[PDB]
Amino acid sequence: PKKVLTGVVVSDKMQKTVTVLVERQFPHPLYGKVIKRSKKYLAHDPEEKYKLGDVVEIIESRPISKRKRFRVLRLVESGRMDLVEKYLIRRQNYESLSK
Amino acid sequence: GRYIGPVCRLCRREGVKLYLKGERCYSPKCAMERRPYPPGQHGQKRARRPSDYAVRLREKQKLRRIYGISERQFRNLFEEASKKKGVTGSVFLGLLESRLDNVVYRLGFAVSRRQARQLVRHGHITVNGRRVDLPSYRVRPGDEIAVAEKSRNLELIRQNLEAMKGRKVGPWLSLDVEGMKGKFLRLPDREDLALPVNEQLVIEFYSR
Amino acid sequence: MVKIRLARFGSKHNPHYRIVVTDARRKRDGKYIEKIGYYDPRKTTPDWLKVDVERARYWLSVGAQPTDTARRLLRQAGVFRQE
Amino acid sequence: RNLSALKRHRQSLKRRLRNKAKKSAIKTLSKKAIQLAQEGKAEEALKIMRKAESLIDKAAKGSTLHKNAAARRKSRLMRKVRQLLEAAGAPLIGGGLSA
RNA sequence: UGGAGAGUUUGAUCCUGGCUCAGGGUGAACGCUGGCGGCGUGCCUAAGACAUGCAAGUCGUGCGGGCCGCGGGGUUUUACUCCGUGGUCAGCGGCGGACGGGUGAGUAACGCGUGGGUGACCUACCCGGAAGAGGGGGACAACCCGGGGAAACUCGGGCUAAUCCCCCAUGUGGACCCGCCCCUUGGGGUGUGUCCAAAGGGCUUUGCCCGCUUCCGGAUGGGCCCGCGUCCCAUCAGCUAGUUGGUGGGGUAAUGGCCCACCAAGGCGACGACGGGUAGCCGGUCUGAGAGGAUGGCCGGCCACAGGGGCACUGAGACACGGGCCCCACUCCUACGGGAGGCAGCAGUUAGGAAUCUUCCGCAAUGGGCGCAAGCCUGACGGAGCGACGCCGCUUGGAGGAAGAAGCCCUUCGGGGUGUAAACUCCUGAACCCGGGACGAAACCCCCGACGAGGGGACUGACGGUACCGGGGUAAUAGCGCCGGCCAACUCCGUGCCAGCAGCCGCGGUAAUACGGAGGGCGCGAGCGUUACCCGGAUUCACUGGGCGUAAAGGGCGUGUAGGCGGCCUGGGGCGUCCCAUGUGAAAGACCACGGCUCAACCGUGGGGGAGCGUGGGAUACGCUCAGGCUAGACG
Ligand SMILES: [K+]
Ligand SMILES: [K+]
Ligand SMILES: [K+]
Ligand SMILES: [K+]
Ligand SMILES: [K+]
Ligand SMILES: [K+]
Ligand SMILES: [K+]
Ligand SMILES: [K+]
Ligand SMILES: [K+]
Ligand SMILES: [K+]
Ligand SMILES: [K+]
Ligand SMILES: [K+]
Ligand SMILES: [Mg+2]
Ligand SMILES: [Mg+2]
Ligand SMILES: [Mg+2]
Ligand SMILES: [Mg+2]
Ligand SMILES: [Mg+2]
Ligand SMILES: [Mg+2]
Ligand SMILES: [Mg+2]
Ligand SMILES: [Mg+2]
Ligand SMILES: [Mg+2]
Ligand SMILES: [Mg+2]
Ligand SMILES: [Mg+2]
Ligand SMILES: [Mg+2]
Ligand SMILES: [Mg+2]
Ligand SMILES: [Mg+2]
Ligand SMILES: [Mg+2]
Ligand SMILES: [Mg+2]
Ligand SMILES: [Mg+2]
Ligand SMILES: [Mg+2]
Ligand SMILES: [Mg+2]
Ligand SMILES: [Mg+2]
Ligand SMILES: [Mg+2]
Ligand SMILES: [Mg+2]
Ligand SMILES: [Mg+2]
Ligand SMILES: [Mg+2]
Ligand SMILES: [Mg+2]
Ligand SMILES: [Mg+2]
Ligand SMILES: [Mg+2]
Ligand SMILES: [Mg+2]
Ligand SMILES: [Mg+2]
Ligand SMILES: [Mg+2]
Ligand SMILES: [Mg+2]
Ligand SMILES: [Mg+2]
Ligand SMILES: [Mg+2]
Ligand SMILES: [Mg+2]
Ligand SMILES: [Mg+2]
Ligand SMILES: [Mg+2]
Ligand SMILES: [Mg+2]
Ligand SMILES: [Mg+2]
Ligand SMILES: [Mg+2]
Ligand SMILES: [Mg+2]
Ligand SMILES: [Mg+2]
Ligand SMILES: [Mg+2]
Ligand SMILES: [Mg+2]
Ligand SMILES: [Mg+2]
Ligand SMILES: [Mg+2]
Ligand SMILES: [Mg+2]
Ligand SMILES: [Mg+2]
Ligand SMILES: [Mg+2]
Ligand SMILES: [Mg+2]
Ligand SMILES: [Mg+2]
Ligand SMILES: [Mg+2]
Ligand SMILES: [Mg+2]
Ligand SMILES: [Mg+2]
Ligand SMILES: [Mg+2]
Ligand SMILES: [Mg+2]
Ligand SMILES: [Mg+2]
Ligand SMILES: [Mg+2]
Ligand SMILES: [Mg+2]
Ligand SMILES: [Mg+2]
Ligand SMILES: [Mg+2]
Ligand SMILES: [Mg+2]
Ligand SMILES: [Mg+2]
Ligand SMILES: [Mg+2]
Ligand SMILES: [Mg+2]
Ligand SMILES: [Mg+2]
Ligand SMILES: [Mg+2]
Ligand SMILES: [Mg+2]
Ligand SMILES: [Mg+2]
Ligand SMILES: [Mg+2]
Ligand SMILES: [Mg+2]
Ligand SMILES: [Mg+2]
Ligand SMILES: [Mg+2]
Ligand SMILES: [Mg+2]
Ligand SMILES: [Mg+2]
Ligand SMILES: [Mg+2]
Ligand SMILES: [Mg+2]
Ligand SMILES: [Mg+2]
Ligand SMILES: [Mg+2]
Ligand SMILES: [Mg+2]
Ligand SMILES: [Mg+2]
Ligand SMILES: [Mg+2]
Ligand SMILES: [Mg+2]
Ligand SMILES: [Mg+2]
Ligand SMILES: [Mg+2]
Ligand SMILES: [Mg+2]
Ligand SMILES: [Mg+2]
Ligand SMILES: [Mg+2]
Ligand SMILES: [Mg+2]
Ligand SMILES: [Mg+2]
Ligand SMILES: [Mg+2]
Ligand SMILES: [Mg+2]
Ligand SMILES: [Mg+2]
Ligand SMILES: [Mg+2]
Ligand SMILES: [Mg+2]
Ligand SMILES: [Mg+2]
Ligand SMILES: [Mg+2]
Ligand SMILES: [Mg+2]
Ligand SMILES: [Mg+2]
Ligand SMILES: [Mg+2]
Ligand SMILES: [Mg+2]
Ligand SMILES: [Mg+2]
Ligand SMILES: [Mg+2]
Ligand SMILES: [Mg+2]
Ligand SMILES: [Mg+2]
Ligand SMILES: [Mg+2]
Ligand SMILES: [Mg+2]
Ligand SMILES: [Mg+2]
Ligand SMILES: [Mg+2]
Ligand SMILES: [Mg+2]
Ligand SMILES: [Mg+2]
Ligand SMILES: [Mg+2]
Ligand SMILES: [Mg+2]
Ligand SMILES: [Mg+2]
Ligand SMILES: [Mg+2]
Ligand SMILES: [Zn+2]
Repeated sequence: PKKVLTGVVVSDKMQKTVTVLVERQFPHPLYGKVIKRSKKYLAHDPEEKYKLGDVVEIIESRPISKRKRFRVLRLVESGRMDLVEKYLIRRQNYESLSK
Repeated sequence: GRYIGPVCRLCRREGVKLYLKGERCYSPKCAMERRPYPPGQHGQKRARRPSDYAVRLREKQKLRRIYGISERQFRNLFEEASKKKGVTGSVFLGLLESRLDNVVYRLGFAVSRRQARQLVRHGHITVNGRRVDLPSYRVRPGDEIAVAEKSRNLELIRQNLEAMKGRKVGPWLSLDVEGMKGKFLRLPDREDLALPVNEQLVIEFYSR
Repeated sequence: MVKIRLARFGSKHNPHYRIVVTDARRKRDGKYIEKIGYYDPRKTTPDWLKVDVERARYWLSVGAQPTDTARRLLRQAGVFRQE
Repeated sequence: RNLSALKRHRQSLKRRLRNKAKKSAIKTLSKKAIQLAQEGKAEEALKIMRKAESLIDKAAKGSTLHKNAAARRKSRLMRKVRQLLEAAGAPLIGGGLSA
């Protein structure tokens, strides 16, 4: 079974490509707390069909390019910019801690 | 090693009359019938209250020197018993009693366990017909411990088995004196042994 | 090719063989595909040779090649008997 | 003071010269055909593409241009020729290309 | 079936807290000592440098020759030449040299582990299935001739064979462009067009055997891709130019920014990018009640490397340890022009080091390569050798033997101790001495049958005259540490804060159970100690399982970002959570049982396991999410 994840499109600034952020909950291996991790996957959008905020399913695919190994299966739900804003604020905080 | 050397000094040091020479530990010559104090220059001096480690070590040394088994084989047998399911102490005693030399002693073929060890090592004892010369051999229930047909003419065996006429054997052993053989019927229970040892003290000694 | 041969598993002066299906390019004691029997050359126990006949027939059907000793041991177990 | 496995080396050299030749032909012919397809000379283009495909398969007979890779070269050649003649038209000789 | 604590801060106490000890372990080393055997194990350092021998070849059933020799022919003789045959040598040709063997350098990475993907792939030999092999042509070695070089070797000319190379044909079929259909990433089918096949040899000789060609499938082996897991430093906070993406190409068996053109400006990062350091990873192993900590030697799996660096050729497969090329360092030859070489294969040498082995035997067994086979090769392997390095088994005697020799040590001078210990008495018989003497070895092969099934026959043992069996047969190595407390074991003398001891507390300055010796005792025993390292105790990095008023520890205070956490009620989803079924979890190891070496160590057979992850189905209390509602929190 080819892995099928579900995430949020947070970057449509590339050509025929979208950055889908995928979260996952799991108990900590030693401390048992259900912790939440995440990972960004570069998925293939050959029709520019999906835009920012779209929650979409992603499927393991034949490699399209270096770092691009997934295709957008279908659209789970339309643009919800709240998770996108959360990710953008997380990124924007990085400029405040340099020196 | 076998600790080879003086033995009735252990009859003295352990405070309990041991039977390491067979006879002469029953005769008024054991040096325990006449000198119950431990050996050495400081044997007759007033003893101090021994530590708990002292008590457990003395009890374990008593039980180990009764059989004449080295520390290596002793600890190995104890760990083997602790691995098994059941009471560690009674199983350990059943293991120690299952040694071929100890069975030869218990069957009255030899007067002492060390004499039995020499009888085994020199191939004078057979197990189920086949000759066995290993004191550490473990006898299973049902094994026939016999005397070699070529050794049944020896003077010492004649003496020992001529004295065994009329003597009873352990509840877990059978003896045929005419055929000079016997059978290990079962493992001995704790109630079958009259050893002056507290097994729980040895278990606690190795528990450290 | 895939072969049916013996592997040595006993100790020194105590040889014990596993009749085994493995790639010929692998070491004789290495990762085999399946153990299809065992063989004791010194005949220490009354059961000193056992072979899974159906499995040996399968591996011969798919294209395995046994050694001369392996083929002898299989023939003793009636792998090729068609009476 | 060495062993006669040097013989193998010798053989490789021969085979090397055998291979470089065939490929050097194939490549050459391919280019030639493509030229005629760019200039519209369809008859000669297909007539040379036939010989190119033949040399490709003959090289595939041995260890020179084995595997498919030969089918890959044939595919790319036929595709490029048919595409370049479509920029002009009139597939005159009707050679390797299907109707 | 599983969990022990103790010493030490004080005049005494309770606490906090560190240090230390008792335990187990090792690829160990060192000291003293040292008898036998079995099974294991043995460069952890310089991935430093290597003399020498061996370690990878094999096919005359693919092909033609050279040299040496014999036999038989054409001839009256000679010359010349033909056929058969033996030995030897390479050559051309095929297969193997990519396995096996070594090592841990480098690598923090799809390297490994684990579970998946390949509609994006390959696989020589092997197995099954379908079909085919017609005709013609050519070249290079060997060899003959000549040249260059000190050598390695090299150049030119000429003759020739083939399972060498090429052309045409046959098209079972396959390949490709295009179209259609099914299917859904490049899977499968179909039509026209085009393109592509082959090699012969051996006989028991017109019939089989070893092969050859095209195609489909199996099997095995592998390539690539993805989820999750994988050390330390944030006294490394920003990294990135093939960088991220696209289009079109090149390339490969195959995807890919792998590479290249052009276009877009992206990609990564406190959920730790980048940098630095360290390190093969795992099955496992050691320890631990467990959780966990530590580790990755032997054996098995995967990786990487072959003096350092780079690169392609050949091939089914290599970026090739014992193949090739170039640069660098090194060593050797050198006619100074130029060449040769690569133990981290076995053994051995040397250097370093506290420290790690034989320049051994064998092709008998198992396994591998070539061959129809015979057979050849195999420092893989099977064995032996050396080393108490480890584990296990065993010996240095057994029984009798004085109110108790001597010597030696204490002493109230009565005596006490070494101690049944000894000498002695009787008994067995380690060593050794003889004789017998293996299993491991029945296949390949040959004969019958049908080169099948089946039956029968014969050859072959390195270990080794070893194991084992029988007879004979001598009382015949014991050592090391400790004795103030923790911690089992006490006296005498000498010494006088001296000489020394010491793991921690501590002992010695005149009468030391602590130094040194003696007697005695305790503990282990062919060992005993020491040092080093790991876990343990240590609940002393506290998930299980700790703390912060005064013992180490609440930030000087606030505002607030991310993050963590979230009152009551109803419903949808089923992400966490839970359940069932199923796949996976190699073997070895671990556990249990039985069995084989007389036992054991060692080994064999069988049994049981197991988290995690994949898939299918189910549950909805809680956590999550979405939709709605409430007012007890909060705000107004
Ligand atoms: K846990
Ligand atoms: K930035
Ligand atoms: K105290
Ligand atoms: K020439
Ligand atoms: K056709
Ligand atoms: K090679
Ligand atoms: K036969
Ligand atoms: K005898
Ligand atoms: K005798
Ligand atoms: K002095
Ligand atoms: K002293
Ligand atoms: K403060
Ligand atoms: Mg999400
Ligand atoms: Mg876009
Ligand atoms: Mg692309
Ligand atoms: Mg028990
Ligand atoms: Mg237990
Ligand atoms: Mg392999
Ligand atoms: Mg049988
Ligand atoms: Mg069959
Ligand atoms: Mg060669
Ligand atoms: Mg060759
Ligand atoms: Mg050209
Ligand atoms: Mg190639
Ligand atoms: Mg229970
Ligand atoms: Mg319970
Ligand atoms: Mg303390
Ligand atoms: Mg104080
Ligand atoms: Mg004090
Ligand atoms: Mg005070
Ligand atoms: Mg220790
Ligand atoms: Mg220790
Ligand atoms: Mg010595
Ligand atoms: Mg040995
Ligand atoms: Mg060895
Ligand atoms: Mg090394
Ligand atoms: Mg190490
Ligand atoms: Mg042939
Ligand atoms: Mg002649
Ligand atoms: Mg004539
Ligand atoms: Mg003449
Ligand atoms: Mg010849
Ligand atoms: Mg030859
Ligand atoms: Mg040559
Ligand atoms: Mg290898
Ligand atoms: Mg690094
Ligand atoms: Mg890093
Ligand atoms: Mg993976
Ligand atoms: Mg990773
Ligand atoms: Mg995997
Ligand atoms: Mg082939
Ligand atoms: Mg076939
Ligand atoms: Mg010809
Ligand atoms: Mg010709
Ligand atoms: Mg010719
Ligand atoms: Mg000539
Ligand atoms: Mg020429
Ligand atoms: Mg056709
Ligand atoms: Mg043709
Ligand atoms: Mg050919
Ligand atoms: Mg031909
Ligand atoms: Mg014929
Ligand atoms: Mg790149
Ligand atoms: Mg591209
Ligand atoms: Mg492409
Ligand atoms: Mg290739
Ligand atoms: Mg980056
Ligand atoms: Mg993350
Ligand atoms: Mg390293
Ligand atoms: Mg345990
Ligand atoms: Mg553990
Ligand atoms: Mg690790
Ligand atoms: Mg390793
Ligand atoms: Mg390994
Ligand atoms: Mg080197
Ligand atoms: Mg190099
Ligand atoms: Mg290199
Ligand atoms: Mg090949
Ligand atoms: Mg390599
Ligand atoms: Mg190379
Ligand atoms: Mg070499
Ligand atoms: Mg060279
Ligand atoms: Mg030195
Ligand atoms: Mg060795
Ligand atoms: Mg030899
Ligand atoms: Mg062999
Ligand atoms: Mg063989
Ligand atoms: Mg070996
Ligand atoms: Mg021992
Ligand atoms: Mg005596
Ligand atoms: Mg005698
Ligand atoms: Mg036999
Ligand atoms: Mg043979
Ligand atoms: Mg015949
Ligand atoms: Mg037969
Ligand atoms: Mg012999
Ligand atoms: Mg004898
Ligand atoms: Mg004490
Ligand atoms: Mg001392
Ligand atoms: Mg220490
Ligand atoms: Mg004095
Ligand atoms: Mg004094
Ligand atoms: Mg003293
Ligand atoms: Mg002494
Ligand atoms: Mg030691
Ligand atoms: Mg410690
Ligand atoms: Mg802990
Ligand atoms: Mg604990
Ligand atoms: Mg600490
Ligand atoms: Mg806690
Ligand atoms: Mg605390
Ligand atoms: Mg405050
Ligand atoms: Mg938040
Ligand atoms: Mg918040
Ligand atoms: Mg709630
Ligand atoms: Mg929340
Ligand atoms: Mg609900
Ligand atoms: Mg669920
Ligand atoms: Mg297992
Ligand atoms: Mg364990
Ligand atoms: Mg047994
Ligand atoms: Mg299970
Ligand atoms: Mg499910
Ligand atoms: Mg429901
Ligand atoms: Mg609400
Ligand atoms: Mg208010
Ligand atoms: Zn006594």
